[PDB]
Amino acid sequence: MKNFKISSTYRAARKQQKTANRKSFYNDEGYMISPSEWADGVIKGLINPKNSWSNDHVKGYLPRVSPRSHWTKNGYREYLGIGKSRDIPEKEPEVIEMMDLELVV
RNA sequence: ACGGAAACCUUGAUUCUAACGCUACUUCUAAAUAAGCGUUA
Repeated sequence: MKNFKISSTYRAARKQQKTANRKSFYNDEGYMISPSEWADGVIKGLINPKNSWSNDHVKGYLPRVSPRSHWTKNGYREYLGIGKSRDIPEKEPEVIEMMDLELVV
């Protein structure tokens, strides 16, 4: 994930909805566990501490992610993925002949 | 040195002929190999 970054609106929403203050923890099978047993499993090695917790939920359907920018050769700004998005029109499509087909109104 | 001696209750005979442990009965009834994708970036 390099073309996009975390949006500032979502970061502000998460910050002052305090969703990181209400984390949920999981064991290696992805089942909700109390923070005490999560700590005990992480210390024992039975849980990977990295991918085993969630930052609650942010409400309001905000865009989580915004395009990231970089510097072109002349010092102008540009979106990272705008210019290397595509080069060929992928050929396609295929026009299948299906004149014998009863459509439904 | 006896109402005593001698004398097979014996011979020949198939407990045999005929007869289906048989008639009827669905291993049957419902059921998508399918559901969840969070949070961080």
